[PDB]
Amino acid sequence: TRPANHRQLTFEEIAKSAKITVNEVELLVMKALSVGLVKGSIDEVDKRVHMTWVQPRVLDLQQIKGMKDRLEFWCTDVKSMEMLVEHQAHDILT
Amino acid sequence: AEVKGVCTEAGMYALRERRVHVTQEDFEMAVAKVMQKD
Amino acid sequence: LAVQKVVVHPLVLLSVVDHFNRIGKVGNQKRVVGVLLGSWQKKVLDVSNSFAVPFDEDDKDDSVWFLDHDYLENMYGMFKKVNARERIVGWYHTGPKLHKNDIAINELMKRYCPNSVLVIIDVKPKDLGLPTEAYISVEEVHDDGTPTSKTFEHVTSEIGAEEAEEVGVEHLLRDIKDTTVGTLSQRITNQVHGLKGLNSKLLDIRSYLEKVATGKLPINHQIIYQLQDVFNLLPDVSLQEFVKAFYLKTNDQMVVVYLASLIRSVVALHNLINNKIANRDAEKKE
Amino acid sequence: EQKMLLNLHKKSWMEGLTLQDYSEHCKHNESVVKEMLELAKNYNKAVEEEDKMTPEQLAIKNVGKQDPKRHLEEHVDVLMTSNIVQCLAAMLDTVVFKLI
Amino acid sequence: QAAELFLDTVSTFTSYELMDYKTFVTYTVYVSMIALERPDLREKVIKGAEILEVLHSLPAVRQYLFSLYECRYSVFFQSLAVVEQEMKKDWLFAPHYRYYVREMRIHAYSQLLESYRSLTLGYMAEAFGVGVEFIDQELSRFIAAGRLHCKIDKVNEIVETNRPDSKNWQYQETIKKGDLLLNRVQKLSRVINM
Amino acid sequence: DVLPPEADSSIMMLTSDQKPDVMYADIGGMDIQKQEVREAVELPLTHFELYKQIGIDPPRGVLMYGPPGCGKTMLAKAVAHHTTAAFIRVVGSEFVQKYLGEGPRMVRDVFRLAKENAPAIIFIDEIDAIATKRFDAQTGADREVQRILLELLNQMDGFDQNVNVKVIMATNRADTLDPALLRPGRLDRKIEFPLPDRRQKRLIFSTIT
Amino acid sequence: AHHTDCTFIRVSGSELVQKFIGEGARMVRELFVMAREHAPSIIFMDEID
Amino acid sequence: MQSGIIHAAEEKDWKTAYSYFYEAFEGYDSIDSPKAITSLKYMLLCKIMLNTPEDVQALVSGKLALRYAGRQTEALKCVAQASKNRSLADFEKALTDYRAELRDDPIISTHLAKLYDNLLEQNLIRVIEPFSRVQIEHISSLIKLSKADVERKLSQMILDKKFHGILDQGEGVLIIFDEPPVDKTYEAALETIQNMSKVVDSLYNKAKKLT
Amino acid sequence: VAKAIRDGVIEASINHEKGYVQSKEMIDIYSTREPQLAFHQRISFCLDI
Amino acid sequence: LLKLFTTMELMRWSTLVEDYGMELRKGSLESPATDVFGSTEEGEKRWKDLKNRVVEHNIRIMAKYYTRITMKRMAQLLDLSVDESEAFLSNLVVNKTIFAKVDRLAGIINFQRPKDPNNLLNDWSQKLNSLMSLVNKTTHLIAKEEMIHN
Ligand SMILES: Nc1ncnc2c1ncn2[C@@H]1O[C@H](COP(=O)(O)OP(=O)(O)OP(=O)(O)O)[C@@H](O)[C@H]1O
Ligand SMILES: [Mg+2]
Repeated sequence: TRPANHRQLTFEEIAKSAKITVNEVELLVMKALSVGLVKGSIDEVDKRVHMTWVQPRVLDLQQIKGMKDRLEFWCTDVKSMEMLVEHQAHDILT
Repeated sequence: AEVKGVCTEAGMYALRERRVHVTQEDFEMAVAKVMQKD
Repeated sequence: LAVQKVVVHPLVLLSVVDHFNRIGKVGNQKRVVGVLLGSWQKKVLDVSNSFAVPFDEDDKDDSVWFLDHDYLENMYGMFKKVNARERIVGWYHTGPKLHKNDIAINELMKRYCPNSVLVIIDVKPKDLGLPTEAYISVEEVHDDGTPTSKTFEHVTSEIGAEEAEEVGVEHLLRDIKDTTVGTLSQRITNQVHGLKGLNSKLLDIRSYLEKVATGKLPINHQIIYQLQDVFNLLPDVSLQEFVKAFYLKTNDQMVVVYLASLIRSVVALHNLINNKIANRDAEKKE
Repeated sequence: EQKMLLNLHKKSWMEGLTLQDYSEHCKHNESVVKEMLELAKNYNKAVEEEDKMTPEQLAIKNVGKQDPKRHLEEHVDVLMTSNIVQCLAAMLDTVVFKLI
Repeated sequence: QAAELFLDTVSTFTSYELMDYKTFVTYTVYVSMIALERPDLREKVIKGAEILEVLHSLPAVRQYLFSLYECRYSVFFQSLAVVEQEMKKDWLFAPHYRYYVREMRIHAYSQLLESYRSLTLGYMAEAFGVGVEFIDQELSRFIAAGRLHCKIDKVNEIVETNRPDSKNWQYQETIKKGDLLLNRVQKLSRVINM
Repeated sequence: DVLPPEADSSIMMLTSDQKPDVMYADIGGMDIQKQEVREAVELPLTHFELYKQIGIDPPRGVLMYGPPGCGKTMLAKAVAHHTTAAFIRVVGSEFVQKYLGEGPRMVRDVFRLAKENAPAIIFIDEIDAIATKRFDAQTGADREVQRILLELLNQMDGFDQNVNVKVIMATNRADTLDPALLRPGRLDRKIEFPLPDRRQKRLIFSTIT
Repeated sequence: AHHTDCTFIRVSGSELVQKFIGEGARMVRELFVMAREHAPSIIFMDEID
Repeated sequence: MQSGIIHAAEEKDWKTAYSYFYEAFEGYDSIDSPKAITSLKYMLLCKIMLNTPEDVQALVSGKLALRYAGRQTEALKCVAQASKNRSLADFEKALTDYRAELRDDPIISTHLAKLYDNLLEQNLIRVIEPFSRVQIEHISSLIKLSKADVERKLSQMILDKKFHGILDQGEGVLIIFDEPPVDKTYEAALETIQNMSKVVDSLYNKAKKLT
Repeated sequence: VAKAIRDGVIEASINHEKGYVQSKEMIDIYSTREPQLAFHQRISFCLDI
Repeated sequence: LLKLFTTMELMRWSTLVEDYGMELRKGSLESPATDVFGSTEEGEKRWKDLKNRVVEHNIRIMAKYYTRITMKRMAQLLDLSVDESEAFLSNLVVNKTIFAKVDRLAGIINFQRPKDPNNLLNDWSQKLNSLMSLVNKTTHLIAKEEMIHN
C-alpha cells in the first residue's frame, strides 16, 4: 500500500496491523524475508523495517489505469530528455 | 686488479647482509677473502 | 535456456530480402519462409546462411499452411555438400510480427533441429530496432492450473559478420557510412538511440495497458507481475546518500576531465609553437 | 539493402544508456592518470632534447623510441571520451529512471 | 626533499667544505622534524644510530627533537625558541626562520590534537606552558589558515577536533596548482600571439 | 608490418612441465658454486635495486667451467627449477644451421625473447660450439660460427643495465674459449666447478645415498 | 690513447676479428692500412704469457 | 652463533640475525652438537621479533628440527602461538610455564621487553577491532591492564598512526574510525600537473628563445 | 554578524539571550556541486585555449 | 534437525534442546543415539560446539536481515548474556567471519559496511540494467499477448 518513498514500516505499525506483540514483529519479518515474499532489512535500533520489494500481486483495472498513468509520466520524461539531448548536441550528432 | 676486486667483494659482502652502505668490516672481510683465501 | 544469443550475418539478411522481393514480384503475398543454417559456439548461435523453401498459407485460416519439407531436406543436402559445418539451426520468416501458426511451423522444423530458432526478419527498414527478432520454443508451465502449452521465448539477437562478409558490407556501405564522426559523438548518438528505444518500448507498454484498460485485451496477470517489478526497480535519485555519492563521483570524473583538458591545451600550445617556428624558418630561408 | 546492412554493428538501445562499472571506471582513470604522470615527466625531456636536435633527426631519432606527446594525446583523448560519456549517461539516467 | 637527501647522506657525509658534520646533523634533524611523519621520524631520526651518536654531543638539538617526539610540549616550545634564534643567524635558514618555526608550532598543536576528541583551552595552555589567550590566538590563526582540523568553543573554551577527508585537501591543492599552471599557459599563449 | 617481439622465435622458453626435477638439496656440496651463481644470477634478478644502491655492477653473464661431471648442468637445472624468472635452455651446437644466417637470427631471437620476458635466464650449454678462438675464413662452417659468435657478443653488448636478463654459459674446455667472450659486460663471472674435495665428496655421498 | 686523442688499437692476434682487419690476413702489417686511416694511432698488444 | 647474538643485541634488523642463527644451527646440527638446540631457540626468537610467528611452527616441523623437539622448542612454539593469537595473557602464561627456558636465557630475556610491547600493541588492536566506539574501561578489563596505561598506549598508537581513532577523555571512550584510503587518482593528477608545469616552462624557454 | 549571516558570508546563528554566535557545522565540500562548477569553469577555459 | 540448519531463519538454542537433545544425547530404545553427543568428555565438547554452531548460524541470519541490532536484543536472540554474545561476536569479527561494528557505548551492532560511492552507484546501475531487461521482456510478452488475442 505504501509508496516506494515511504516503505519504512515502524514496528508499531506492523504490530498493530498484524495483531501481534512488538517483540514478535521482527520474527514475522524474518519469515517474510526467508520465504521470499518481501525484500529489505530490519533496523531494530530504530524499530523500523526498510522494505524495498514486494511480491507482485493481481491488480484491478483501476490499478492498471493508474500504472498506465505512471507510464504516461515516464514517457513524457523520456521524450523530454531525448529532445533535450538531441537539441543540445545537434551539431555533433551523427 | 686485486685492489679493485677487493672493492667489489666488499660491496658483495655489504649485499650479503642486505645493507646499502659498505662498511669497514666489509672491506676487511673482502681483503681476507681476496688475499688469504685466494 | 539452450540459446543465449543469436548472431545473424549480413548474408542472411540479404538472402532474406532477396527471397522476399523475388517472391513478392508475383504481387500477391504476405510473408516468405526459409531455413537458417549456422554453427554452434558455446551457447551462442551463429546463423550464417539461409535458403528459401516453398511455403504458402491461407489468409483467413491459420491451420491451413503448406511447407515443402522434402525441398528443405534436398537443399539441406546440397548446402551441406558445399559447407559441412553449417547445419540447420532454425528458420525465418519476413512477417512483421509473429503468427498463430508459427508454433506449428517450429514443431515441423524441430525434427531437423531439436532446438530450432525462429528468426523473424522484418524486411521493412525499421528506424530503431534490429531487423531480426529471435525466438525459441519453450514449454510454458503456468501456475494458474492451465495446461502446459508451447510458447516463443525471446532471445537477444545481434548482427555480426565474418571478416570477408564485413569487408563486403563495408564495400557496399562505403559511401553511405560516415566514419568521420569521432568516438565521443558515436557514444552520444548511442545514448540518443537508447533514449529513443526506451521511449518506444515504454510507449508499447503504455499502448498495451491502454488496450487492457478499455477491455480490448484481457488482463494477462503475468505482464502486470513484470510491470510491478519494473516500477519497483525505479530508483530514488532524491536520496541524500545517492545524491552525495553522485556528486562525489561526478567531481572525481571532472578532475580527470580537467587534467586531460589541461594537458590537451599545453600540447596544443606546443603544436602552435612548432607551427610558428616552421613558418618563420620557411620565410627566413626564402 | 543498404539500410538492412546498416544494422551491422548497430549497438542495442540498452547499452546506449548502460553505465560502465564505477569500480573499473575509477581503476581505469587512476591507471591512465598514473601513466600520464610518467608521460609528462618524459615529455619535458623530449621538449628539451628536440630544442637542441638537428632537423635530420626529427623523425629518424623518433624511430624505435616512444613519443611522449603522442601517448599523452592518446591518453587524454581516451580519458576525455570515457569520463564525458560516463557523466552524460549517468545524468541522463538520473532523469529517465526516477521514482517520482 | 632536503630531509630526504640529508637522511640519505647522514651515514655517508664527507662534504666538510660545506659544513661540519655536527652542523649537518643539526640541519638534518631540523628539516626532519618539519618534513617527516611521526613513524618516519621514529624510524629514521629517533632510532637512527648515526644521528643519536652525533646528538650525544648536541644536548640542545636532542632535547628539541625528543621533546616533540615525547610530547613534552613546553620543553618543545622552549627548544623551538632557541632553534628559531639559531635559524635567524643561519644564512641558509634566514629567509625561512619565520616560516619553519610557525610550521613547527602547527605540528605541535596538531600532534596534541591528533589523539584527542576535544581538549580544554586550559589543558593546551598548561601543556605548552603558555597563557590561555596565547593558545586561543594561535589556534584561531592556524584554524583560519586551514592548517589545524579543529574548532574552538570559546564559550566553554573547548577545542573540538575535526576529521576532514583527504579528498577536500587534494581538491583544494588541485584547484590551486591547476590555476597556477593555467596562468602559465595563458601567459605563454599571450607571449606567443605577439 | 611490425611483429610482436615475443613472436618469431624458433627457441621457446621453458614451460612448467619442462622444468627439471633437480632441487638445490638434490645437489650435494657445492655451496661456493651455489652462492656464486645465486649472487650473480638469481639475486640480481630480484634485488637489482639493491645492487644499484650499493654500487655493484651486476654481471651480465656467468661462465661455469670445470672438469666434466662436476655439477654444471645440474646446477643449471636446479636454477631453472627454483627460479621465478623465465628460463631459456639452449645448446651451443643448436645454433649452427645449414641455412646461412639462421644461426645469428636464432641467437638474436633468443636474446629478444629473453628481453621481452624479463626477468629471464639464458643458459647455453656446451658454449664451445660457437665460442672457439680459431676461425678459418675459407670454410663455411667457421664463417657461420664466427657470425654466430659476433652476434652473441653484440647481443650481450646491447644489453644495458636496465634489461633484467642474465646469461649462463657452461663448458668443460674453457681453455679453448675465445677471450672476447670473457670481456667485461659479456661474462664477468667465471665460476669454476672443480673436482670435489674430501668434504665435498662426503657431502655428495650423503646426499646421493 | 684517450687523452691525446690517439686511436687505440688492441692487437690480440685473435682470428675472430680478422675479418675486420682484412680478408687477406697473411701478414699482421695488413692492420697498418686501418691504423694509417686513424692516425694518430696507438697499436697495443698485451702478452698474456 | 656469536654473530647472530651480537646482531640481535644491537637491535638491528632481525632478518640478518635469523640468517646467522640459521647457518649456526645448520653447522651445529651437521656435527651433532649439544648447542644446536640453543641456536635453534634464537632461530625461532627472530621469527617472533620479525612479526611472523606463523613460520616458527613450520621451522619446528622440519626434519632437522624434529631431532630437537623438546622443552625449548615447545617454549618458543608456545610463545609463537601467543604472538599469533595476539594474546598478552597467553604471553604471560608462556613466560610462567616456561620461565626456565625463556626468562633465564639471557638472549631471550633481553628481548622479552620488546616482545611484550609488540604483543601489547597487537592485543590492543585485536581488542579494539570489533568496536567503533568503546569504553576505555572495557578495553582495560579485556586486556587486564590499568585504565591509565591503556589510555596512554592508545594515545601513543594513535599518534603513531597504528590505527585510526580518537580518545574522548570526558567520557573515557575510544572512537575508532573507518578511514577511507587516499585517492591515488588525485595524487597522480597533482604530480602530473607539476610535471606539465615543468613542460610549460620548457615551452617557455623554447618560445622566448626562438621568437 | 546578523548582516553577515543574512548575506551568506558565514553560515551561523545568533543566540541573543545567551549572547553568542554558533557557527554551522562545515558541510562536505567535495560531496556538493561546487567542485563540479569550479572544474567546469577551468575545463571550459582549457578547451577555449 | 538438518532442515533447521538449512532454513534461513533464526533458531533458538532452548527450543533446539527441548525438541532434540533427548533424541541426540540420550536417544531412544527404538532409535539408538550416536556417540556424537554422548555423556563422555568428547560428547560434552561436541555439544558445546553444537551450541556454538547454533549461535553462529543465528548471527549469520541476523547479519543477512538486520542492518542494526541492539546488543540486548542480540543477546536475547542468542540465548546468551550480553557479555557472552559480545565476546562471541568479537571472536567472529576478528576472524573475519562476519562484519559487525559494536558501538558499545550505545549498545548497537552495525552489520552494514560503509557504502563506497562505487558500491552505491553500482547498485544504482544494476537496478537500471535489470529495469531495462525487464522492460524488454515485458515488451516481448506484450507482443505474444497481441499475437494470441488479435
Ligand atoms: N655435487 C653433486 N652432488 C650430487 N651429484 C652430483 C654432484 N655433482 C655432480 N653430480 C652428478 O653429476 C651427474 C651429471 O653431471 P653434470 O651434468 O652435472 O656435469 P657437468 O659439469 O655438466 O658435465 P659435462 O662437463 O660433461 O657437461 C648427475 O647424475 C649428478 O648426480
Ligand atoms: Mg653438462
